[PDB]
Amino acid sequence: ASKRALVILAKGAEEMETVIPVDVMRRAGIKVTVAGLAGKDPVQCSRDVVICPDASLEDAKKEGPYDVVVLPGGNLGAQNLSESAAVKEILKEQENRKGLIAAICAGPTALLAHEIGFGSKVTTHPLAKDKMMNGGHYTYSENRVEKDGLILTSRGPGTSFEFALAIVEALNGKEVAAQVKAPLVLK
Amino acid sequence: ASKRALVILAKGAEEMETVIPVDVMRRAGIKVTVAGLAGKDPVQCSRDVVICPDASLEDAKKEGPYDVVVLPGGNLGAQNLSESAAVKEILKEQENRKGLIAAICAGPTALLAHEIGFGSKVTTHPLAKDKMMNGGHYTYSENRVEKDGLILTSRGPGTSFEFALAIVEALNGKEVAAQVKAPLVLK
Amino acid sequence: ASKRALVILAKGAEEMETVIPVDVMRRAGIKVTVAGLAGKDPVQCSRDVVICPDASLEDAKKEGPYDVVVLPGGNLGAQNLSESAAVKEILKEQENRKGLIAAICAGPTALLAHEIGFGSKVTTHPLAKDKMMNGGHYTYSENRVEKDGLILTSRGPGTSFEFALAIVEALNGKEVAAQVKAPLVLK
Amino acid sequence: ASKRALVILAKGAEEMETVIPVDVMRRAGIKVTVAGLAGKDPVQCSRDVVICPDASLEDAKKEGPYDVVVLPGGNLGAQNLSESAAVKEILKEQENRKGLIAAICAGPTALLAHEIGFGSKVTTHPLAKDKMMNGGHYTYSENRVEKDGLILTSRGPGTSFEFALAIVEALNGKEVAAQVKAPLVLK
Amino acid sequence: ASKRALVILAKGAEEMETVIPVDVMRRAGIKVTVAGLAGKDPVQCSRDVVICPDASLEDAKKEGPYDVVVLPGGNLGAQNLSESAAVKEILKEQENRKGLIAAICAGPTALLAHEIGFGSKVTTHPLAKDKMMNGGHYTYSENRVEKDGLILTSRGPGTSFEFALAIVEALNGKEVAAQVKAPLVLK
Amino acid sequence: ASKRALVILAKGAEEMETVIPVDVMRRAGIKVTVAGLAGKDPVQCSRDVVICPDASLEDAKKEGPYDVVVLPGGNLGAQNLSESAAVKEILKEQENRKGLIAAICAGPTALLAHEIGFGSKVTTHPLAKDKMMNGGHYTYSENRVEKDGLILTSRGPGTSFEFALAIVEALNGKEVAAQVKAPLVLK
Amino acid sequence: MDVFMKGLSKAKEGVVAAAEKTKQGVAEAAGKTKEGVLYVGSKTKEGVVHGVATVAEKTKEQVTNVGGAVVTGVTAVAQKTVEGAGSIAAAT
Repeated sequence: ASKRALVILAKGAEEMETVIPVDVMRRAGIKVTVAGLAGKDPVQCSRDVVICPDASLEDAKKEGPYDVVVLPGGNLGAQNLSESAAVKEILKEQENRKGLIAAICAGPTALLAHEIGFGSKVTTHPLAKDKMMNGGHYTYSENRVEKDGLILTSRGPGTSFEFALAIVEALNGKEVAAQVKAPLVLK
Repeated sequence: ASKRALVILAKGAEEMETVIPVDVMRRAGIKVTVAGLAGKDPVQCSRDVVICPDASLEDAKKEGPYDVVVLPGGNLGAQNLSESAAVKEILKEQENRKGLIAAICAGPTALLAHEIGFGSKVTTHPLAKDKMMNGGHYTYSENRVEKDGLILTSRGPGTSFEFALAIVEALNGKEVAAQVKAPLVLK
Repeated sequence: ASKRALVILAKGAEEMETVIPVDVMRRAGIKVTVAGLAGKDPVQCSRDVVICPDASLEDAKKEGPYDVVVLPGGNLGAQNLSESAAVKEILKEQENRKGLIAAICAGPTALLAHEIGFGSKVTTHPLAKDKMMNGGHYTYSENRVEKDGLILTSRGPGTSFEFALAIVEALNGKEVAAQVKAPLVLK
Repeated sequence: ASKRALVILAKGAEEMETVIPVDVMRRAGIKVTVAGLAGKDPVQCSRDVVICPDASLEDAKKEGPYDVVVLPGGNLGAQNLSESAAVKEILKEQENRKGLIAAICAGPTALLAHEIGFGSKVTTHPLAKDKMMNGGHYTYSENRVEKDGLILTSRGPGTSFEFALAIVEALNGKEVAAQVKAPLVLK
Repeated sequence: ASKRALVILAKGAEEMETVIPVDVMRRAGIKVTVAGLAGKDPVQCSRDVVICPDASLEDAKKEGPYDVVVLPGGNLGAQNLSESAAVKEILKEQENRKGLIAAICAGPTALLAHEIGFGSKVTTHPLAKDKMMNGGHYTYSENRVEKDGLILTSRGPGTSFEFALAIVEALNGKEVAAQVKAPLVLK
Repeated sequence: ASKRALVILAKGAEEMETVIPVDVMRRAGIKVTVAGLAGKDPVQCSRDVVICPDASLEDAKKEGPYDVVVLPGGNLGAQNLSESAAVKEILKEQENRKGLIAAICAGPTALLAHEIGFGSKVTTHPLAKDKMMNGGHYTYSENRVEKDGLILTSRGPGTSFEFALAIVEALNGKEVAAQVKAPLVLK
Repeated sequence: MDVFMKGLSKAKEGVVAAAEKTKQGVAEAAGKTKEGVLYVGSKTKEGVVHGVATVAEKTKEQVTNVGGAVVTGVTAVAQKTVEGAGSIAAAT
């Protein structure tokens, strides 16, 4: 019985931080739903890669709960997540049910916006540290991937594979992660 | 005056090997056209990421020539490239005009199919070595990225960033590549 | 040329996943050879139904090529297919000549064992998903029948008719499949 | 102490209507004896699947009585059952001892031939209705599976699973049937 | 109550990219403050047109907030904006309060200098693309006017009217923009 | 030895019709004198842009003659030019020496006021046609730019670039105009 | 054709062409700062006595394929030093 992941895809999302986790997680046997924040419409990403979501967040939410909620980054992407009442509701409820929340690059800033996982050790893109640390509601980490309980964060496009494999490990265990990793030809 | 890249996107393409180069190249100030092999229709990739091309290859070809032609991998993706007469024409002409051809993972196998760059030092995914070396029309390399003249090859999803940055370096020079690399937080 | 099918029958094969496709395909006017993996000997199936093959795989191979190679499931059956060098050779060659390969239930796991059709969208028995997805060499599907290019997969005894009719449709076209289906009294 | 089933296997029997009930019943923990109508010899079925019986009907009869007697269909198969005095004796005695008799497709026509269960609600293959209704010794039913007392009938290859599971339910109860059904991946 | 615009006028500013937006915006009923970067002193522009600011940036800042902050271009003008700590503060705060920022020609390069609106789709003068794309902190656009959320950019003197009217549309709506446009005798 | 242009700047002048020609002409290597009609004092334009003239008209006149005399528009600006005896003298003398006179928008109305270039084909702002055609001393034109001998006219803010480039062509030739125009990014 | 104005017209396009090179240069190595005044777990003082001693991998392996291309300048020069030899029949 498969684990399930919700990836929330907003306009201006970093497409590498979206696609790498979706792909990697699918390789791990996770049932991934790519949910369009503002509906089923194709989503223009930060570098104009246009991705068609599997459904609207509206509809995806109804098929929940998910074993992980994944927030890709991108400055605008993260801003869009940060402004969404629907996202707030989903994260609050995920935190409540003791489900995993994973955010990369600027993605973690949406956690701050929705008052998620305060007190957690977190990392972000270097550029996003300022925003994330506004209010001192987290302790900051320089690790490529950071996991503090059910709050999993990572730094940027260049940490996307590590982030994704950390999610696999969290959901499916080390052995599965190792299996999936092998053919990726990581360094 | 921008350098220009054509990325040929076929059904069954590895979406990470597609998106990473497009994104990275766009960060470098390259004008990238994502061209759908069989038209303007959305393209279902190897792990069901659905990418909307900027145009059909038909139409993209008319706006050429391009400073690089990029072949993503994926088993089916590469098979589809290998079977296309249009792709053959494009690669022959690119080789002819002394333009760069870059192929990743299974992607290089399309080079073999269309009799492109015979005698070149190449790398591929380890899994694709057998197919690539059928006939001994190349010398094989274990390097993460291989560049032999105007034939640039790479190994897999895990080498995608390196592949993309090698293309940036080839088109735009070392300094640009380094600039683009910096915020990616690569290891 | 009637179309021709090779059904590879190993000890421990699920007899329903063997017999249903053979029968249904024969109803479609396909010339079916039931080939015993380890010879002409009667084959004891998973539930002790004993089936006499038409010939050894050795001999059947010599009368090829076949328009489809069919792998029945059953855990032990599939293990036996997975361990056979002869099967590996047949599947490699079938993939090469652009012939159809069809596998049901645990059957698809032999594809993994022999490195057949990597990158393909596949389904399996729910129980066999874990094994099939080991290494992330496929994308997994929940559809009762899955066809991605020349890789056709299905889920279990209860999908056998659908699997068989999908093979008929692939070989003989929609109209023939519909004809064959009608008197089967399916739901 | 296991429940026991006799499956009478005649030349020209529909192999799917034979194998599905044998397999399914064995999954239910029923002791199934596949009895060759004219001995222990391998039996050529309607679509040339060749099945080795467990024993002759002669010998199987001696190990009786059985909780169910199963008649597979197939036009010739059913004709062969219809002409057998041994079959008549077995059905008469089973009806007498208030044991279950189950017949699928053309199979029920043997009931008519041996004057078994007259006055019963029955189904058959659509094609066999006319022959079955000859004399008006039954009332006809369009249900996929029909059970009227100890006379259980069904329609065709496509109803074989339902027929078999109805037998399981009759012998072993609903809970067992549900257990057996689960891994069959029925729709 | 009027909408309000701050136009920051630095030595070496392109006078046409200053005057056109000020004029056009004033025609739209916007209250425009032309604020001298280094005080109330007359400002020598790129082509030696000398413009007297309405006040110092110091004083203008005190009368904020503004519905838009406008950065004219000119190489030296933009350099001067890029070097001002006061400008940094103003842009940071404008981005923060979800106010519009509009920059033309070389003007957008000040956005880069002060780390404003990273991840935004932007255009610039062709000549300024290199500088703007340093670090890949934006996606580049060839459109005459580009608006991505609260980041509005344009290309040069020849796009000034379009730029200005886009600001009018953003502040005052389409109908007002159309009214203002009509008597401009644009083609 | 550079060509020379006199731009007469009056209170209420349209600042876009002033600045665009001054800037564009300076880009063409023309020595432009911005002469304040009422002295060296800063001039408040139609939309409150305040421009400091290079000198008084008095002083500019002493450095004449000029290869072109340019009359910006603006309704009050043009009224002011129309009422000036000094302007009359300058235009009469320019017409006499067979020098170019260029007027934009309402600017041409000053030609009428001072009885300059009667019988010429002219354009004006649509709004100013009535005033200009009072007496039938011109033939009216709908062209964006009109040149009839040494009388060059244009229509409005939206034609300012075309007007200015027509002056450049008249003074400095086609090649110079093309050089200047290219980086203006006109439509 | 005129001895060096072949390369004094072709050089004019290492000036049309190679213009867009250091133009990037300036255009792009001026904001080190940006992420500067920021802290990144990519430099911890083994990415110095390591994170420096591995950017040899990509810079190392230019000159397998520029085996020829910094040596094809040791192709085309001393054949002007045989438009030296045939010339000291004449020069001297």
